[PDB]
Amino acid sequence: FIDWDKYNKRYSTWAGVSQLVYYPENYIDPTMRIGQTKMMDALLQSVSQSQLNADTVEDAFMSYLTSFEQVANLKVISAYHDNINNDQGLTYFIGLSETDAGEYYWRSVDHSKFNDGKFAANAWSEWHKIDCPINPYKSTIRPVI
Amino acid sequence: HDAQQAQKDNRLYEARILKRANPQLQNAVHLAILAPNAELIGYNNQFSGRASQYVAPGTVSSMFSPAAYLTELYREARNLHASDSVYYLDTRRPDLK
Amino acid sequence: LTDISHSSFNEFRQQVSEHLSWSETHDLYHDAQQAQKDNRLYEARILKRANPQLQNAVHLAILAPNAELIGYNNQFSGRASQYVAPGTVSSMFSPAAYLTELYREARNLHASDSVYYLDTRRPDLKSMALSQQNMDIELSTLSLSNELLLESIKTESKLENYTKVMEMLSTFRPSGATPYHDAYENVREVIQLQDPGLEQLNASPAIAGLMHQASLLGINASISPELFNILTEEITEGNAEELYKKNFGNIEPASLAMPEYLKRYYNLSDEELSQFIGKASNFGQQEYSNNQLITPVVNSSDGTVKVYRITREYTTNAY
Amino acid sequence: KTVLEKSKAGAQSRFDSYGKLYDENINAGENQAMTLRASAAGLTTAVQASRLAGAAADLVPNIFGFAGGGSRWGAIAEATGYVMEFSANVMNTEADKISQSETYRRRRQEWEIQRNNAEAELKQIDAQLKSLAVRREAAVLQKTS
Amino acid sequence: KTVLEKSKAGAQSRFDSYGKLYDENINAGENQAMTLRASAAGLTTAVQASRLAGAAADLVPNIFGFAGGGSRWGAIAEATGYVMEFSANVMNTEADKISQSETYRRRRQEWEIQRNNAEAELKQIDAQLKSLAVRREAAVLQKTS
Amino acid sequence: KTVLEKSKAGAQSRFDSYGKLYDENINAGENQAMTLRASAAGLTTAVQ
Amino acid sequence: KLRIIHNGYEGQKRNQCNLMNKYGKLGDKFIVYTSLGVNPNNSSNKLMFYPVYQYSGNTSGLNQGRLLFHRDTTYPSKVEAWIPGAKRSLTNQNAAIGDDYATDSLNKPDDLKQYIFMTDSKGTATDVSGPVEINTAISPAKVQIIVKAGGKEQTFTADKDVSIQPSPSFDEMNYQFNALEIDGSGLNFINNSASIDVTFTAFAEDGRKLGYESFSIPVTLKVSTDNALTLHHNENGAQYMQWQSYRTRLNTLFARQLVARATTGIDTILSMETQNIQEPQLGKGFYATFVIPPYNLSTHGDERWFKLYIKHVVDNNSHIIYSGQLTDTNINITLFIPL
Amino acid sequence: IPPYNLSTHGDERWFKLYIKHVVDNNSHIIYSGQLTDTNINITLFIPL
Amino acid sequence: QYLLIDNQVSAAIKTTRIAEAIASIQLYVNRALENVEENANSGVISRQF
Amino acid sequence: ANRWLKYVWSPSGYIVHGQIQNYQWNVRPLLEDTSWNSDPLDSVDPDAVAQHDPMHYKVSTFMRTLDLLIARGDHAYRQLERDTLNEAKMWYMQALHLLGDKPYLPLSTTWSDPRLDRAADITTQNAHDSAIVALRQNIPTRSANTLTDLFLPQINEVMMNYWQTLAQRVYNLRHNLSIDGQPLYLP
Amino acid sequence: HLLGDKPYLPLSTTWSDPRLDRAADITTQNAHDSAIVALRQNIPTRSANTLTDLFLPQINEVMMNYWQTLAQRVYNLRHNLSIDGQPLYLP
Repeated sequence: FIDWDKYNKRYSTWAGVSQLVYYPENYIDPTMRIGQTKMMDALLQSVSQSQLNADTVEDAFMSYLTSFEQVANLKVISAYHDNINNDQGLTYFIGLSETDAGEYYWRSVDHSKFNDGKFAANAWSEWHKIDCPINPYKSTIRPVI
Repeated sequence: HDAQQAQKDNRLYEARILKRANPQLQNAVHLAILAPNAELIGYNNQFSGRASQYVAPGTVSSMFSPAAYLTELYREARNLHASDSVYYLDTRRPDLK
Repeated sequence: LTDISHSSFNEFRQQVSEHLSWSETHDLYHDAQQAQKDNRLYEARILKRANPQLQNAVHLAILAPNAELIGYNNQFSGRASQYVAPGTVSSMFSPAAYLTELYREARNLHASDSVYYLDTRRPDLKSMALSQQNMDIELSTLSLSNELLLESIKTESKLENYTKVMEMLSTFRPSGATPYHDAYENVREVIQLQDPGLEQLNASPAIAGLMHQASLLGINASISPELFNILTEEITEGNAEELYKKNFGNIEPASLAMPEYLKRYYNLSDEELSQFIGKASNFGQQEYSNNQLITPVVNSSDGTVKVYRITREYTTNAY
Repeated sequence: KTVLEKSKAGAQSRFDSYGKLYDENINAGENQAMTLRASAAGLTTAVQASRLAGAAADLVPNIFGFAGGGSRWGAIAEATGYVMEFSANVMNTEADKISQSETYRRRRQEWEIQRNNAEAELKQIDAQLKSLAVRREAAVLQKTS
Repeated sequence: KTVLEKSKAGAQSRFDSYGKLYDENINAGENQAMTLRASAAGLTTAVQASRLAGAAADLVPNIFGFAGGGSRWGAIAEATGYVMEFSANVMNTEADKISQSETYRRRRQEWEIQRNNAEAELKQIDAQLKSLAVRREAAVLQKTS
Repeated sequence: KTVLEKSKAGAQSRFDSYGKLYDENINAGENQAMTLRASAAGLTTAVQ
Repeated sequence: KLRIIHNGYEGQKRNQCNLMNKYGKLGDKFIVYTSLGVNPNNSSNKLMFYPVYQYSGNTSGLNQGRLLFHRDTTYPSKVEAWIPGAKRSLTNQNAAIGDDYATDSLNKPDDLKQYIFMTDSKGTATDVSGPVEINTAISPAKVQIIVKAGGKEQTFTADKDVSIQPSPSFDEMNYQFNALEIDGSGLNFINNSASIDVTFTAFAEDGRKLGYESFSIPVTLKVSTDNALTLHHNENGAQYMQWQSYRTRLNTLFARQLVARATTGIDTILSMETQNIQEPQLGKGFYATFVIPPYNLSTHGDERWFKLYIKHVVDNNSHIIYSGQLTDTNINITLFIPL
Repeated sequence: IPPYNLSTHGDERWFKLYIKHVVDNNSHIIYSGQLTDTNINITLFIPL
Repeated sequence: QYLLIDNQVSAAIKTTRIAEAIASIQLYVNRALENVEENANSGVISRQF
Repeated sequence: ANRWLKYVWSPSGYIVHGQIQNYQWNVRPLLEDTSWNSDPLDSVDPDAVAQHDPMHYKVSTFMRTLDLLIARGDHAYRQLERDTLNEAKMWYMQALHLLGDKPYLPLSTTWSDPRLDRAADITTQNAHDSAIVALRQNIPTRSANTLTDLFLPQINEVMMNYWQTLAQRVYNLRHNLSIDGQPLYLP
Repeated sequence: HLLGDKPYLPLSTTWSDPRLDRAADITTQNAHDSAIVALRQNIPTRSANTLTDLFLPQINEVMMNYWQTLAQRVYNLRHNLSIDGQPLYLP
């Protein structure tokens, strides 16, 4: 009855949700995704025109792969763990890009989703780009909640 | 919240057995979707060959049918009023049960 | 570097597996691939200079080197002097050239021992003439398919011609779509073409009074003369052993009585079979459908299957 | 009959004209215009590297001797602001690319409807020449009457 | 009857075509174009923070020693001017977003009218085939007369 | 008569549709777009 | 590190190797039936049983042999495997979903080397034939590395060159060899490069090979006799790269001299005289015209190829500067000869 | 991991792997899984 | 799927004889590259064609 | 579009330097079924369910391949000449042997037609939940009356429509019809 | 007159109508490849049965269409037709 007005009130919305555990592929869009990064959104825009040549598509892929390389080579500088003790809560990381006048990124991991000696893959957030003019000395930079 | 987690894990376990046993998938040999047979045996011993009995859409037997929706709806709504009350669903409509 | 290039590298690695190493196999292979490209460029260069479309346009100044053109035509019997128009079967760009390229590569996909071997499943392909008529004139796909089935049935049954094949299919009982009396279907359709609706035969009652009405059933409905002998014959419980073997041959009765065998044998739909047998599934239960039930009841002692047919009619309100 | 044959030739002209527009939907010119819009929106990673490199070079001092310094302290904040203002131009450029290709898609869908109108109309005039041929046969039988 | 059946099939083609355009009113492409316009106009708070941070950093002196100073005294006024000039670009970007979505709304309203024209026309041809069926029955009765 | 009544209903649909577009001539959206253009051009005294 | 896996090729051999992994240990003897066909009379499906007969004995200690099988059906049923040759039948009333077995009452596996008819009595019939007896044990003396590095090949074997033997498994057996010393003297360097071809292979006890896997270690040699590539900006404007005795022009001075041609229009830019604009020579040297005699079978042999070489510019070795074919006329060849 | 055996593993099929005497002498789980009818190969990095 | 020619086609469908042989082998290669009919030669599939 | 689907799944396999490869799926966590979402039912996300069970990414890629093959076949169909209708059928027949045969569903099931009181019974629901938590922990080795009245799984209707649309296309090719079912021959 | 005269193609060729087995023979293909590598290196100075069954070169169809379109245009000029072939005179 919490899910009444959205899902259970009508047979159509009920059958849509009940099937979604069994047949998600009826509802999966290769274009849209929840949790989709900004890299994939920029990729989708780069191929959102009518005339898609093989060379147009290849150049959109190498632009994607350039921005892929940038978040893949982030160097973790420092971190902060939000709870008073290490087992619960979130740890917030700070990453640095490989540029001079470097760029800073942050991401989090949830220690509650650590299970059987391993973080689950959904414990991690995306790297989020920090838009602030940051220029630390000897990487003396720390996050804090 | 442990019972809520166990209910999600029961749904994921039951769905995983029933989606591997879909006859639409077992005839397409290229998918290489290997149905684990140890769970499928123990499931059909408890539920009397339920995972071997698939129905077409529009069949009343389906878990996605309007009768399944009616069953889900009647089970939840019959407790909204007390049995003493005049607004009790089996009192106002004895034919539904 | 000969004959390597049209093999894959895996084929060439298997043949030179014992002799040479991988790297020695790798070096010979990419040299044979380069020699195959240089053979194509050399052959094309001779044939494009010798194009008669170019030699009459004098302004292009495309000088054909005659020393290669002589040696090419001595090897290939004046090939470079014989140009064809588009649409000619002789062309290297024709569908027959595509068919030749396709058949040469695809005939080796399965081993010659296999049942999927291309010359085993289609013996007519290797013998077919690459002529202009086989490329141009159109015929029915169905007639070419019936011709292919008749060749295999003639070869299997060891019969003289196609009309003896139609003789045995007029008599053949153990299939689902047979007895097929071919001359009968020719008769019963011409009557349906010449007399649509059978009105002339019913406006002349003396002529229709000659033929019995069981044979007038054979005009509108497809009742071949052997199918008449199937429907009319009497089934006792004495002759039912022998008369089963005449109608079904070597099919086991337990193998035939199951619903999925009947669905393929008589080519029935899933709905059409339930009109006869009913809703019968591969579990313990079995139900009425169309107010009838058909259940095989196995005698536990003898092992004899005994088939019951129970028919229900409600003499009162079925609701 | 002459009246309908002019109607037949008029509908045949439209059917050929809109069929030609539909089949050749995007010109060589209209394809070059989308390519320029795509190239103008691909500069955002080269502008960003150029603008971050200038921020890193303006943070070192350029006055030496008995007076020192000259570092532009707001160089990273100025560079971040230029990249954001340029990213707004790229998003308008990218949206104008997508809007232009969608305009050409809807234009083609108009041409498809206009072709199917002319195709249905010359099927109608063909059936109307059949009807006139039967009227003429009745007028010949009325003459021999 | 053959003439009206070609008219019936022509009106049915338009009714299906404009009904398809109406139901699927905004493409995946046209949706991406509005999203880019919305993203380009969401930068105004990040540009402002970047430009105020640069003004605060250019007010401190950067020349030291026997000569001092180097504060850009007009740094706040320059930063305020850049934010206002950028706000004018955002208001044009935001207005182009709204004007584009209103263009697609009016386009859909045209398609609704064009669908209702074809729907009323194939109701008209259906009634005109009823009228022809009665004319044919009168011509059969004139034959048996 | 049935033929003309379908023609009557088709012309009545257009008369209602274009009459609705005419009476409600400028949307709430189209009014917001003009307001933004007017606000973008009012900055010239503050920039100066 | 050599790895042996026992999974079949996908299809019938994958199902027949899953039975061997489930119901058997490595070192058991089996009968794998390679020919599995749908019986056209007794079947309504295109499905098959996938049988393997497991011998009693060797590693999985069984008192009696058993016919392992796999079925694709899901309904409960019996599985009768009737041997027409021995006129007996192995059966399993209420076989499990997926895979199960039918034990052999009389342990006589010679009766299983012929045609077997496996039936479901419910539409699945299989003509089981082509029996292959296999022995799944693996001697370490037949797990071997073959290294072809040049002249003579070297064979290293797991019995002598592996410290810890892997446990027997159908899943994965990893043979980590020690440091194997390969003599590389004898590698033939073609274009300064050779290859050490390493082949992993293995054999079972019955002699069937378990497969192979081939690797190649590329070895490239650094020559010390050559000079480095060098760049030259000559005084006449030419820029060139000096490779061993060759000089490859890097720039052009065409646009320097195009300005005079371009002062009077596109007609003069796109003319033939503009395309005869000359480019300076590459350093010290000279041009020489070599007139080649026509082809003569008496003095040139049967082949028409000719080559021109240069010597005693930078090193006393020879380098090709022209290659061509002989013709019936003279050939004029103008070459720049570096000095 | 050996295959499941009711004699030596009990009625439950779960198994767990623990590590000890890396940073502290307490135990920490590094793997958790179910026993199967075949062997299970588990490759783990063991910190030191 | 076996005889590479369709027997359920109605009699109004025309082909030429070379075009039918092309469609037969094009059907056969698409069965064989997909491993729908088992035990195709791995060496022939690896060819450039 | 075909070569980009083959970057995930080539149904014909992969050839790397003249040898066909062993794998079929070009993405490694689809071969090794690698779950990367431990909590798929926190929210109603179809992608989150497929990250938990990546077989749905297989069925997604499989359906895009069928969508490609039907689209190539429909595009060849509408070019209504003779040789392109043979091309239309080979794209349709190629989609059919990827599907395999249409699955047969037995009509007699354990479904009786229960009362709504019996099907919505709270004891039937609690027995169904206690049975699954028993199977999920492998602890055990009234029952047959309660769990009979459960609803049955159904096949995917979207996956079913591929067989229905391909059977109709081939039907229109085998007769002389167009892709809409209109006769090409004139009466 | 830039094209010149349309080239004459002799209709009787060396093309018999071979079997598909004979035209797609692997010995015919290997002899064709060994003959070209012989000509490409000028080394030499069964044969006539194998290399007869090769397919023949064809002329460029696009180049052929220029003669066909020019012959039709001049035909429409020499008669009183338009560029589509419609009569300019009224009947």
